Amino acid sequence: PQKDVIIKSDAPDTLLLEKHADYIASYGSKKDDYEYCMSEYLRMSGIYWGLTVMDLMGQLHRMNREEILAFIKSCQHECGGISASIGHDPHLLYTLSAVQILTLYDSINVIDVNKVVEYVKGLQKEDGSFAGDIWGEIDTRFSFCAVATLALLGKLDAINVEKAIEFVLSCMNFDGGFGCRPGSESHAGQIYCCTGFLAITSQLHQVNSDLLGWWLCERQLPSGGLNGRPEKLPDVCYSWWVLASLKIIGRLHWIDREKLRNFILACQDEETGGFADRPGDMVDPFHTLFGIAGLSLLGEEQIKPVNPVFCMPEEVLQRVNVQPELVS
Amino acid sequence: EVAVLVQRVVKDITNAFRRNPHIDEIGLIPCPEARYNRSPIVLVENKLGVESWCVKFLLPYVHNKLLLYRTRKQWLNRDELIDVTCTLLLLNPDFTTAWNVRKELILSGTLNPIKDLHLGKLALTKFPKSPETWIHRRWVLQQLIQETIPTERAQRLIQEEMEVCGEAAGRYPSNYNAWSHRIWVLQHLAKLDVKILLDELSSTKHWASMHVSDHSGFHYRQFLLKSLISQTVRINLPHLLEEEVEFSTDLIDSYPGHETLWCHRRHIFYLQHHLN
Amino acid sequence: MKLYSLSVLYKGEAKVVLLKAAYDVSSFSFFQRSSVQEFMTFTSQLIVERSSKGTRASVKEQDYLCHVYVRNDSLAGVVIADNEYPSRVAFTLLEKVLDEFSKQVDRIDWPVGSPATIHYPALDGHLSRYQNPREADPMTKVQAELDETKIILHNTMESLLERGEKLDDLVSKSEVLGTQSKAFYKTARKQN
Ligand SMILES: [Zn+2]
Repeated sequence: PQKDVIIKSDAPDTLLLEKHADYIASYGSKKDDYEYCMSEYLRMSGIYWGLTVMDLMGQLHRMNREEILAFIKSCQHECGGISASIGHDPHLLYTLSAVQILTLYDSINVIDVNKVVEYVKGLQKEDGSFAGDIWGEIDTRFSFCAVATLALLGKLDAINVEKAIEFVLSCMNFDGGFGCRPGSESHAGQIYCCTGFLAITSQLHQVNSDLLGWWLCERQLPSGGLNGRPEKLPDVCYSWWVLASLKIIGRLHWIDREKLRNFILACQDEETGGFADRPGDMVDPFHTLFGIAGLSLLGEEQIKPVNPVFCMPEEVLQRVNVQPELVS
Repeated sequence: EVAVLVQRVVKDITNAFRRNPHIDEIGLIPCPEARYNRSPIVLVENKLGVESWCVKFLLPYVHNKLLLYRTRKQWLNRDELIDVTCTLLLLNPDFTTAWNVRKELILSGTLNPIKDLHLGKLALTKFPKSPETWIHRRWVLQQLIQETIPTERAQRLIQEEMEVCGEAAGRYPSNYNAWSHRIWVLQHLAKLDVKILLDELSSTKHWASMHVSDHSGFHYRQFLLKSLISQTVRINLPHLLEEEVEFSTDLIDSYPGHETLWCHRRHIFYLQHHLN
Repeated sequence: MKLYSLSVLYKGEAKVVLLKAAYDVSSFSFFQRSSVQEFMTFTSQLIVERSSKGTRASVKEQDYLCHVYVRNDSLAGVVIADNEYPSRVAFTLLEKVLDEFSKQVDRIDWPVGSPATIHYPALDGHLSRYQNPREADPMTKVQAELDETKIILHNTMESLLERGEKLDDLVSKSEVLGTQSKAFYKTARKQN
């Protein structure tokens, strides 16, 4: 037997858009101090998942706008970077999550734009790599988070773009995939970052769309779902990262869209709402975004067109004039 | 009186290391309600356990008291810091700030860097995939350098990492973060030493035989062979490739239906074709 | 490549009776060993309870891979392993046990068997002997028998269950599982 999930006959096969909006709106309402403290280290991203999935369904107005904007403002530190929450240390992951939220509400000037760019600059090394924070953790995610943030600020050339691309291309392995560091194992998540990186910096021509697309397509299991790496169970989050990468490299038509669609829909919850990783498990705002964004790429008309690089509504990125060219 | 309970436990945990230095792992037991006059932490032999009713009240307290130290709302003692960061990371190793606080204490000459390697080692037994623990450990290891053969004290440190990477890979199927850190050690701490690279091949030959469907483990195999080529221009490199391609074929004939074994074979084939 | 459980069970007309079992809970974390060992016994009963006399099935869910051989007579046998462990190799070990078990214990002691009454210390040994399939006795007389026998597959534990039976109700109403185990099952599934 091969490692894969089995979609049941009574599994959800229709989009429950209403019960998804009600789930996100009711999430966080429960005064659970434990779950809050346990996930406060990524709250800035937690709101990003929550808001983006609501704006895709055209229900962004149901969220408290002012409270979030006041939260982000008090999250920016003296060094420019934005932490995950109040009291935490600044990081690229939450700096990007902050900007993405401020872009949805078109309130980018709540936070000093200049000091943010200056924070991203100081994280770039001599080779072209980027660190997560001032402690110097090297990863290709941070290379993506860097150029993604600066692209939403209109100041991409602020960093050494020439060397930044030089580092990412050095992380490419034999199978065409990318990893954390030069020599690391290929991972669908890191590919999503590197393909998104080379899209913003306009270097998709130096990517083997056939070989890399081949690696991504081999991640599709008989259930229709996608996984991050060989011999891994299918996951909705992985289903988005692999799908979005294909759309970037221009090889989206290779995978079975109908089977993957039925996989994502099967991960729904007919009682509570939201998306889980696999049919049967507990749902969360994290997978709820990638479940909705996944169906949007497959052409779900009830969901706004989503950008494969920034994971944001296309109408939002059309406003700020940032839409990187994708492979035809 | 609820704040009094928490101060007792963080002492019971701190003194638990006074009880036994080498603690194996930290777990969690389902105690729906508190037992009378019994500390929520229970250690039997090497193992350390925490009752379920404890986590509801302990975690949000220690979490809050660390944010106050970060926002200058409440000053915590030097020893109080290493005690609140200790109990926080045994419940949530993904807390970046909690690690960063320890990063400051270590760099200020307050905290011993080895104590974090012993703390993280316990954090990898309950949270073997938690990246922040691996992220922090990389920072500590690189800090332990600069206060062509690596020092003997470093050789003991490298082999120490090989043990915690193996056990973390044995608690979670194909632990990417565990194998990626194991590779990171060979790149910086070992400097791709041809000696250690060969010894690690034989150590992982048994694991691959007992753990297929683990591309992260088999990628470590690929990384070893690649580094052996970058060093040469001793042991015959094609001879090693001859043995590996047969070792992979043996596992496929034995256990069919694993794409990792097939992906591994292609990766080995590519190394053979690119020597001419 | 590990074997989590290996139990020999009897199935009467009332309920399935435990005869002799061997557990290797060294892979799991320290404080879950007391719980998940009872689940491998709780499942073992349910698996035999549904299995008809003279068949052979295998239910696959998550990390568990319960293999079962309900022979023509009353007794049975359940072995639980990884998704990594071979399917039919688990039956080679399973058939060999049921044969050497009937030569030790008479048919009189079977319907009223018990883990403390049945003398058969070969389970704790063979569970550790047959951990790695590379070291296993090749019985061609039963291996040629396993090939011409297709095995029934079950996608979940609810595949065996009725149309109105929920597994959550069988856990809270089990006399085999403990209160610690009942609280563990509710914590395990509602988390992930
Ligand atoms: Zn997931």
